[PDB]
Amino acid sequence: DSITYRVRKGDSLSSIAKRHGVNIKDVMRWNSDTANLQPGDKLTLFVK
Repeated sequence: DSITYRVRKGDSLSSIAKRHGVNIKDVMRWNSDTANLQPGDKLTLFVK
């Protein structure tokens, strides 16, 4: 399945991964433009 998390202010990419025990690096592995990490944007957490 694909995880979708909305990055809110105070939310960090790596910190968000911790919420699902995932590897945000893998997130940066499938995504090449993480510039969409804005306060209110969703993010792919294919990370396991």
